Amino acid sequence: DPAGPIVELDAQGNEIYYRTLSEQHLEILRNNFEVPPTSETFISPLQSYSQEYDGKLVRLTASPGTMNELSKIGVTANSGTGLLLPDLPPARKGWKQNNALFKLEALKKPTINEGGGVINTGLGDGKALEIFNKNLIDFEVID
Amino acid sequence: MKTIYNFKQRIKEDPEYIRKAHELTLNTTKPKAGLKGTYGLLGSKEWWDNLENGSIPQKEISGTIKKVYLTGQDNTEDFNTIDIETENKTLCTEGTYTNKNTDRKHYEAGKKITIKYAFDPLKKPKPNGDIDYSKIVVEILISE
Repeated sequence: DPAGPIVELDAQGNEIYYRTLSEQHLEILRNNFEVPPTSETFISPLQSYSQEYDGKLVRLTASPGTMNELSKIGVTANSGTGLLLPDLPPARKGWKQNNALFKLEALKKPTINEGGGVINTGLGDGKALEIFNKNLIDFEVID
Repeated sequence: MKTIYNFKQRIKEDPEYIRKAHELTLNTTKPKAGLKGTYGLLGSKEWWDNLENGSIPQKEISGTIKKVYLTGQDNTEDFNTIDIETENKTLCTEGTYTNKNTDRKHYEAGKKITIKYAFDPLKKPKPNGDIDYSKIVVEILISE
């Protein structure tokens, strides 16, 4: 029932993610083709999640296998994620430098997956962010 | 009006942002990413020459800071964006850019604001084939 780490693909198979960003971070995205770091740097497989935030909503296109590469270095934030992904080690301190943070959020939210919840992916500012930025293919500002 | 942000200082204090912009522009193998370099490499001498003579699209806005709030996800600081009521009483939203040496805390509602803009073409066109621009803040001035 919980919406998994990836749900949507291109007509060509690229993996699709979402994030609502600041103006400063959006300037870098146009001019550096990078997602700038900030805390967990969460990406979402569902637009309904990130659309709930103020800022510039962007549809991010990633190379096929991106989610798989992050999962290899993945850790679970809380127990709700630790239950759906029992095969992942628990989140330490310092995951932002080496790991991808998976977190279940927005349960009981009618707009998002009929209240079923969504597993977002934290890229931190280290390897997970590098994996995603290296595989980044395209972005699209939705208004 | 005092300069709270200047792109010239951004160029020298954030050279990593500049290098990657030029490398992304000159990278012939990634034709959908980054700035085109139509009016010169970002921040180059040609760029300011084209900014000066007005061949790169520019706009200038003056008004009052109406809201100091927070946009985006996973942000640590207190505010990163401002809404501006111009004299045509149009709404403008912009990030609260500051330099390393300028203080972010001077952004307060009711303080007066001036923002000078440049618009640099991106490689990727709009769906209908039109030229799409990266909005580049050149200078932000504020009253006290």
